[PDB]
Amino acid sequence: PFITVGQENSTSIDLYYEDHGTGTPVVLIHGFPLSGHSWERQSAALLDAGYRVITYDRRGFGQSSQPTTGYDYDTFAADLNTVLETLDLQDAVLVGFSMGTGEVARYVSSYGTARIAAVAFLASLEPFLLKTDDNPDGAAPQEFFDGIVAAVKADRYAFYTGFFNDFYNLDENLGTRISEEAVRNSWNTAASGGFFAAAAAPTTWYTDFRADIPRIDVPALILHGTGDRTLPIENTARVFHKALPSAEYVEVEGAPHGLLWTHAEEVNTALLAFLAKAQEAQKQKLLTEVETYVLSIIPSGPLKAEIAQRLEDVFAGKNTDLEVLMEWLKTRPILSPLTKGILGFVFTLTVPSERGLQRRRFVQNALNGNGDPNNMDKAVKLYRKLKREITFHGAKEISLSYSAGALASCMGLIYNRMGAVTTEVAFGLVCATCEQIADS
Amino acid sequence: PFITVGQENSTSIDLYYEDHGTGTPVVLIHGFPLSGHSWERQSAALLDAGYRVITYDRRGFGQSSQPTTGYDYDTFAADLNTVLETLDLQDAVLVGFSMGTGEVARYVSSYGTARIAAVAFLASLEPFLLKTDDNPDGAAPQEFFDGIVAAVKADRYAFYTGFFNDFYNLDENLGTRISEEAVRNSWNTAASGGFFAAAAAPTTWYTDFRADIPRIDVPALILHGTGDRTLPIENTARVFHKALPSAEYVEVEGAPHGLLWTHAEEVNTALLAFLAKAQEAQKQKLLTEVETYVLSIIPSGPLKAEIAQRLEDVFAGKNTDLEVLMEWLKTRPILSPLTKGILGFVFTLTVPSERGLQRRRFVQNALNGNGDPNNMDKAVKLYRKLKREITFHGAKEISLSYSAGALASCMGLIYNRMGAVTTEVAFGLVCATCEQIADS
Amino acid sequence: PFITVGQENSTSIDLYYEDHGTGTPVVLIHGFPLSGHSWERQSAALLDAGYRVITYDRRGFGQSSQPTTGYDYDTFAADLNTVLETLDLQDAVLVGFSMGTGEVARYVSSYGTARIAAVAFLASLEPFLLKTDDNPDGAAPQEFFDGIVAAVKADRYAFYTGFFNDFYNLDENLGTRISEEAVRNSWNTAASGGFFAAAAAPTTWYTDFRADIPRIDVPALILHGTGDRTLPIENTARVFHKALPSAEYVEVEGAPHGLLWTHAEEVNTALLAFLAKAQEAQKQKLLTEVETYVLSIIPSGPLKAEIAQRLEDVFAGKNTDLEVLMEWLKTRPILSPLTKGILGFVFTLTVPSERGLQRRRFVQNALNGNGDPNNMDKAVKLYRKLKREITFHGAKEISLSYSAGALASCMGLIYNRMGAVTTEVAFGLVCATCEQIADS
Amino acid sequence: PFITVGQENSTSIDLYYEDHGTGTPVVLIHGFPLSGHSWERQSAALLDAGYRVITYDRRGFGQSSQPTTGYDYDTFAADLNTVLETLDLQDAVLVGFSMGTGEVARYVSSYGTARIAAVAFLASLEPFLLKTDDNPDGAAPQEFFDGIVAAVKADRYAFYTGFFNDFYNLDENLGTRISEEAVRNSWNTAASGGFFAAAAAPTTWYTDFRADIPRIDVPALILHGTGDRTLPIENTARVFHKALPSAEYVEVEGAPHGLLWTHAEEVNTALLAFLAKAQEAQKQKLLTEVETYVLSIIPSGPLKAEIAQRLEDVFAGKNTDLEVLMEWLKTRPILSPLTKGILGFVFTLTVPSERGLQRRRFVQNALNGNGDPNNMDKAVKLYRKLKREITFHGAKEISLSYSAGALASCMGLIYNRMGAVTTEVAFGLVCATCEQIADS
Repeated sequence: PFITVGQENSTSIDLYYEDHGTGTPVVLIHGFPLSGHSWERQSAALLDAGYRVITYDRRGFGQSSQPTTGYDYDTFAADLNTVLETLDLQDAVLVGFSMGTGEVARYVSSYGTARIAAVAFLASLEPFLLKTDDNPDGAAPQEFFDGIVAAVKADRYAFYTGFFNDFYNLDENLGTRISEEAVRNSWNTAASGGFFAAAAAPTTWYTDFRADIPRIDVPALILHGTGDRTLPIENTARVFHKALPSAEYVEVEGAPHGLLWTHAEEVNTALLAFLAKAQEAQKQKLLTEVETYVLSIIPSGPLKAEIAQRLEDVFAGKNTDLEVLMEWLKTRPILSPLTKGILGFVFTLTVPSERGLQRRRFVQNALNGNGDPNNMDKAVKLYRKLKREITFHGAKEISLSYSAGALASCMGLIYNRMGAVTTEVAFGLVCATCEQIADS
Repeated sequence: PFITVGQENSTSIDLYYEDHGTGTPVVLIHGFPLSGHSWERQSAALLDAGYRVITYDRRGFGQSSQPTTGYDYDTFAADLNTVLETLDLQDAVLVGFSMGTGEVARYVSSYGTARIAAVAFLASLEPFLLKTDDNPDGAAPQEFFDGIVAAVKADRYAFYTGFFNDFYNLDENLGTRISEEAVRNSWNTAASGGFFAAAAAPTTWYTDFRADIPRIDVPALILHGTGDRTLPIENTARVFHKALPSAEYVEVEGAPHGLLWTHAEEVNTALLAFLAKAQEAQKQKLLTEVETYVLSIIPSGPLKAEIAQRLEDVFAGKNTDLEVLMEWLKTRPILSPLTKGILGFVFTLTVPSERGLQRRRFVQNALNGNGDPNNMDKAVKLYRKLKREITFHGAKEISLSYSAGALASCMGLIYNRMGAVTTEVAFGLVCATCEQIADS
Repeated sequence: PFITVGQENSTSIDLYYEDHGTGTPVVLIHGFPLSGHSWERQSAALLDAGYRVITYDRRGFGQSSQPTTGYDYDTFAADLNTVLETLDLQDAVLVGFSMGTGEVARYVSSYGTARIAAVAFLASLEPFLLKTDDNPDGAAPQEFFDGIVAAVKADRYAFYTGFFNDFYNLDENLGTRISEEAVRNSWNTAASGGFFAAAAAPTTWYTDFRADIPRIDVPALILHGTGDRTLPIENTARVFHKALPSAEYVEVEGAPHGLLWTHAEEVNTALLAFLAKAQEAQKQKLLTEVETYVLSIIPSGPLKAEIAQRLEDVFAGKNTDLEVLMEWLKTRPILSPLTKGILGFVFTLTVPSERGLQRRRFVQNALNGNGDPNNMDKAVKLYRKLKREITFHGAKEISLSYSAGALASCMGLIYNRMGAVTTEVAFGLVCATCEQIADS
Repeated sequence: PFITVGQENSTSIDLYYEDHGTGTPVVLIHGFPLSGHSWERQSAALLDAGYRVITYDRRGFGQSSQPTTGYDYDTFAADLNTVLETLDLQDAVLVGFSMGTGEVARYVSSYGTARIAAVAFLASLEPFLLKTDDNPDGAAPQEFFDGIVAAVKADRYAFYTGFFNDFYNLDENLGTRISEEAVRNSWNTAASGGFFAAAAAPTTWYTDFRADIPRIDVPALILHGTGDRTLPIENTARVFHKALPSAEYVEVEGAPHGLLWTHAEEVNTALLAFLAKAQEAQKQKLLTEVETYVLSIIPSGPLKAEIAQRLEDVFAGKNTDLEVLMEWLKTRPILSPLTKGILGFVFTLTVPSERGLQRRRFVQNALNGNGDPNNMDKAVKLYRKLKREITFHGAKEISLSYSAGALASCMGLIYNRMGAVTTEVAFGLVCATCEQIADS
């Protein structure tokens, strides 16, 4: 897949991207001289964990175009911006590794956090690697960077191997943390990046990111390997945390620069922990909106009290015996059969485990649109549109344009697995139904 | 409800009819001076037994028009003909009581048995009640009938009560077999028939039905009350059986003329027994056609042998554990998931008892039309048409005009109870599907 | 008269109904095993009282069709729905007696109260007939109900007799409140209902309506006979009133189940009271609504206060000299010409007596849409639609879709009697106009 | 080149494919973890042999997109379907290697063989990979398969190395059959497939295809290496051939899994043999079909026998002097002018060499549709449709919808080279004509 970010000469600039999974969007920004593919260990864990995963290759790397222009953090941040806006990502998590942490700071700083839920910095450049009279801490003098440039220009090919020696602590980590062949692929990935980008990248490393830091307004994670040869933990990791006290700080004991590949297990653990805090927070707000809509159709009373606890407890994660819950609903005197079907649907959808329970006749009968062909016809039409929706509100908005009979029939269609939509879109459907019924 | 059979003066002649239930059509032809309503005991048992029940009131009686014309068995038979043809009854059972047995003989005799599966004669007129030199047996001389006519013309109202005394053996049966109030209603029903019809009916009683008898080509039942004052068993019941040896003969020990109301339990028993022989015979032919279609999609082999026994055993009525059957199908190596869904559907439909088993996920998934909205759209369209069908072939014919995806989706729709059709129509749907698949 | 509600085999299902009188529509829903004719004592008082009276026979009873299907409250509710929609009843009063009270709760609960002004429950089933471990209230265990079914099978005819005495407390009430002849007619009516219907009705009695009750937003009346054997007052009457405290309650001291025929005087009094009170209750609220809209276009001041004081007085019924009122408006410095036209219109419409006065020149000139043909064209179009609406809000909603010029012209059209609409539809028209003008 | 098969989040899924050569279409479906490029030894022989060659990369491999969805044989079958339908392949040969043999069985089983002439299975998965109590045949228990998955997670890179040796029997085959460089390329190809794809592929290996096998109606080839570690020949190879006895079987003595690159000579021989044999097999059957249609219009006689003897001889390949044949036809007393035109056309079409002869005047005159513009108009319309059909029956079916005049004119159009269609489509045209004429 490609996203066009600009034009050079007669040929556009295209950034290779792959997007995976469903759920809260997590964008991974790779390090030098690798590509989106370097995050495979991170990607597999995020997919299992239930998160949308977006990866892209920075201009000059992996499968993106190889212009001879735009090697700067402003351009790189603008490249990121185009990706975000192209995909209309909201409530996204931005995770940068090495060079990628420069993108995360600069984007947040310049563009703001409206689409952004949280950020994570792994093996960070921050704050400022250039060692200057104004700031003593920065790791190396300018002469040192000038050094690398010269080395890459002399030989990209030997140079990648040299970076690998530094990058992975191969004397320490070979044959242990990772196989050599896996390492060999990384050289192949680097050899595959543009010749111009290879020599121009090292000049972006000593960008001063100190100004950007005060901007971050969203929860952050800082993660560094204490055995980091490439980016000394003290110069950046020690310093950055002091600049952003609030963000949780994790140190990976004796991890080299290449923690994710060498130390993917430690990285995933640390990252998923930090992400879980931001994920569960908006997960609850998803549950809460659903609950008000669901409660709106129930008559006020003690039963409405019992139901609310069930909505809240399963929502909070207490795995309940759906079989027990369903029998209770089924036998409740107060509820209308329609109401019981809606609740029946909600519970099976939200309960942690269905425990292989067969669908319930009381629900199938309640959500069948009176077996009316016109209701069913419209329900099938709605379903088609819902398959294209990805948010709760978009789903709820389109659903409200349908009659209650058609909405109930659509719910039965999903309930019975004759069709499938994402969870949040299903919530929007049942909420539009509740809204229509309550309004009656 | 009315069916127009003719014209008198400026006003048409309309026969009041009510049709009930679903299944093999059973037409009940009442006796004098009552209406279709007199068969309530017969009707309730036939409805529970699962038979379509058609009743109508003979011209001049109950709620039909009261012309001053057409009191003959040719007209009455032609009236019956119009009803049969109006409703397009096929494989019908004709049951006549008293006067109604004249309709059954004359219709069969003149029109043939193409729409007719079996006949039943209760408290029959047959063969010939007129006592003549040519036939000694006939119960009374002409002078006797002439008698009744004269009596009805003098007083319809007293006369009905007199008929009731004879009709029910009230000295024997009052306060025992039936309450007086129920008897009182019968007088009300009679008082409600036309004045002209009341006096003209008795003249049709000594119609010679001997010629008609040789025509009957369908299984018959003859049932008579040995305490029949109104139609002496020997003159008609004894004689008729000799004329039609083949038909089963049942004698209701000490039952009066009004066996059905007085003796509804004995009547129902006897009638349902005779009907069961004719019902089960075409019931099997319904199962057999379904089986060939179902078998046509299974690969030839030992499995196809195991499946056939299941089709045949459940079809023959051996209540099988559907849960056991379904698990077996589910775990069968040979069957395609589609094939297993079709069989899954067939078995749940034909098994005597489902034993409150939840619908199966393997079947729901197999019959979901790939969750495709166009398949579902067409399936809903087919369903609408199928709701209007009442036969296996009509259903199968319309179904074959739909694609396999739409047919499978329609089956899932019925399977999941999102819609409902009659059993034979559902068989036509699954058979059209098998036919389409086999042809592929 | 008949209204078709469905199809049974080859026949339709038709409900016999009667339309009488003019005025606010009152629909009477009879009890078992009687028909719309059983309300004759109530119907006569209502006609005298000036209320349109709609009666119908439930399927299986009196002169309606006698299918062998549809005997459930959902079916009963839907049958009622068809009647309401067929006749386009708005601001209707629904009165149910015994079984009929199940229809009232069901119709209100499922379909809402848009066509409904008030409900009345006489000798009510609710909330629950059944006696279960969950509920103290229920009158009897299931087995007795099953037995009543059983009694019908043995004797519909004979059964009616025992049922009538309990229904009327004949030992207490014969020869005083109720004549033998009156009772005889009731038996005849019952004997005339469908045989299938009589045995299927008793199964609908223990339907659970408790969930249903919370639904109603329209003033209700609960009326029960303290001597009612058929539906024990305390078991149902005490229970229902507790479930719906707001609705007015009347206990008829020592009245049996069959109270209205025996106790027609008490019934009429209670019913006519409830109707007159609920009517004036909605008239006053309706009047208040009109005043805010009318006042919204007037400038704050003494004149506005006068309109406020004057409106309120005529609204409260103080017959004012319209001639004096009109001259005052006409000569008001504060009043806009359009306001005088609007106020002029309002006053002539609401004043008790116009005293044969004349349409004001200013109103004629103020409400002429500037004599513009397009305004007049749209006003005629609006008028057509308004003739179809009996509700203040329906009228106001459709009116707001028209321009002010067209609305003013429409008002002139009504003012000048070139067209006619109900009063509350005329109020909606003048209110839409005020709303449009105020918004400008 | 790419073919889009679906959508994943914001991106489409594109399958990289290659189209080469001309002639009968042969589609090659690669094995894990390689790409369409792995068939290079086979592709070259086929091009020399004169067969169009279609290769594509399964999603997640070589140059196709790398979604995180769709890795199941139903998905694989549907991906293949899109390719076939996109290119409008007819009379195609499907050749699968390892994983690719799952596609061949799945496509044939679900979609049928309408576009398919023959199938070939090399180093096949089928019937069942899994070892279960039900089946002796399965190679391994589930846990080992789960473990292989586990290996991929630990090292995709390092994993490929061990896998390659088993795949190629490198201890046996290195430096002889297979070069180190060739092996290195294979590792590079695998390292290039999607990270998600590598771990998800092994789960599709134990798919059960036994039910699937019964489906095929098209000649098959089964080819296995007796030294194949990856897919034990006896466990799968012995089992599959027993399941499909009719299909030709070849065992490659001591060939590993990776046989074609090592054993390209044996592979080419076997494949080119199967292709040439299956082609002549369908040519002969096709030839026989043409003869019955052609003979159907001739009068019984010596001339008919000559057409029968002559047709058969040219059909069998005896190159006859068309000039001599044409003069004979031309001068035949028995032959109709139309028959000479039809036979004339058939002979020039089927004779091995036309020897630069000329279109017959009689054929030109016999096949001119009487020079009628409407015939010619329809013939041009038919021609357009025929250009789209590569199948004798598809051509014959569409042709039969045209009148004889139009059909004869169309034949003249082709005869005269004013238009061109395939040979088997031309046969369908002349056969539809014969059918129409014979029916007259």
